[PDB]
Amino acid sequence: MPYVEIIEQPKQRGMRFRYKCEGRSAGSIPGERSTDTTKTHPTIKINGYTGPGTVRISLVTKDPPHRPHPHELVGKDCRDGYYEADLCPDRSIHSFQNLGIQCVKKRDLEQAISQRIQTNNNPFHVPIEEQRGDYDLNAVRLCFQVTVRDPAGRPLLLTPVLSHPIFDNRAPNTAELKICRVNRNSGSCLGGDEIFLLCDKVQKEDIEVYFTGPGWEARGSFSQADVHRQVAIVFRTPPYADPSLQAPVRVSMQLRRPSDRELSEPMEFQYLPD
Amino acid sequence: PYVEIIEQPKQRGMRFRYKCEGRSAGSIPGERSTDTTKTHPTIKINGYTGPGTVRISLVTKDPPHRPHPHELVGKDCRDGYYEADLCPDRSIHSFQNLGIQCVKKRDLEQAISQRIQTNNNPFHVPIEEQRGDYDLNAVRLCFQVTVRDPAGRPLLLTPVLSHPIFDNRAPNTAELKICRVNRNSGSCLGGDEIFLLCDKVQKEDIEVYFTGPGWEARGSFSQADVHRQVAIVFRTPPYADPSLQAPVRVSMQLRRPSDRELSEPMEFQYLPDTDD
DNA sequence: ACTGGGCTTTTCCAGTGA
DNA sequence: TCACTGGAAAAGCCCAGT
Repeated sequence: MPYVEIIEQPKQRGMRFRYKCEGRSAGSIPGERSTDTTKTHPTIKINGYTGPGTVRISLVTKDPPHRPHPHELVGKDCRDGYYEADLCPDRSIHSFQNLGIQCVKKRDLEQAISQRIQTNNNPFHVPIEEQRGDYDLNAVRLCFQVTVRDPAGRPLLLTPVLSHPIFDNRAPNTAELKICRVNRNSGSCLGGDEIFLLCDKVQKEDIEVYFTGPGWEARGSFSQADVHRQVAIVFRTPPYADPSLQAPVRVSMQLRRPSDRELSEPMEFQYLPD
Repeated sequence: PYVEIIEQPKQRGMRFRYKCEGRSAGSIPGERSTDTTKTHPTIKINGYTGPGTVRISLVTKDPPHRPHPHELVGKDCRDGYYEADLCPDRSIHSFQNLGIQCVKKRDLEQAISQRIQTNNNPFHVPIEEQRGDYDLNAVRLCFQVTVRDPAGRPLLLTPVLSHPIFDNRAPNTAELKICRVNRNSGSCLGGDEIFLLCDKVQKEDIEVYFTGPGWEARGSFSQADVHRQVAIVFRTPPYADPSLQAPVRVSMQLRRPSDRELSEPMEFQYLPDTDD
């Protein structure tokens, strides 16, 4: 058979899943190369075939076995929690720009899973015995199921392909880490400089400030009481890899979730002598 | 006779509990209750001393004082109101287990219907004036005292209303509090940037208020400088004297402009400035 | 057993501004 | 004109401690 390739994966972090109460459509999963000058979207290329067909996109769990996910895909040409539309006969590349993730409430879990089985939404045909186990409601994968045609018009189900995982920004343990503001970004190599850091919502047991620089790994000092309402950290800076120096040296300041080694975008911190 | 509230309830700082949270309803304390001496909402009946009954219900904060969708819960409470006998020997009566159980928005109509169905409307507001927007974060207590006349007949005295009782989860009405500040001194010329961590505020209804002898000045910040309602980044105002010879102590505090409410003050020291 | 406070889960809303 | 977007508010949950 021909095959399906993901030319632009979905963006992993930053987007929050939206409940059904917040509207009909849930925005659009952005392409991972989406600038802001540019607005890219998840795209697939169909190799070895060009012509009519069908493309279905559904949500499966992040980890194998990739059971159907309780959450729903909503937006253009979405029904029963999955996307399904005619493949464009003229084009071999296909953009999906209206895919929103609608999260199911925890008290509607077993019913949502029932609808997956009822609608034959099971791209990897996992037995129902294993649709019993726990679901990570903060992470999904896109599953592209493309049906093409043989030379006589016989449906040809191409192998389903899984995207990178998409994480819910609603959950602070899966959200994007962002440093919004600091009272200063310079200090002495002796350390002890008090820093007030403003950040996106974090969890005080699963957070730390990560100073790095070639071959040196330091860590801001604070306690869980020094995290104010999940969105601010008051910590003391660590010493530089040299209580000496003379030169103004620049290093990296990052938030870190130890549970998954996830880093915020780096902020620059300038260690100064004396 | 007439009814007189001689200790109002405590306004701010007590949390309404949903029926889903178990009960956990609590007890409204007196307006001047302390940890050294606990006080409770207390009324005084003037012109009568004898047998009688009292009903306490919830009414809206604003006129018309319709019955509130919330419920009073606790001992001797039923159908959202309190009712029991008064003391037949004195004219001063306290109530010690009054708790406010809040109804959710989707259960609003069911609650108002129960108020009507139970004849819980002390000001007999017509059902026309009874579908407005309700403030689910503010209630008033309504005391309805029934008294005997010299004949022996129930005499319902006019209902008296308490001051508003607020949910502390509403930020427009909660107590203002400074938790952490990165700087308690700065140049008398102003302009020092300061990070302030506070309890939840509203970025459109908050100020940083510097006070002194006939002196008031405000920190400079925009709404974008308020981070998730719990952090303010502002720059200091200049002091009244741009040529200080010695540090001067002023008080710094949060302030809510819409209701003139202020947080606890905090010591800030303006310093002499050298050369800019 | 019964409250006091933080957080999570779910819902609501205002404006923005290409 | 409008899904969308991000901030905020409301509803529910959970733990600790007495």
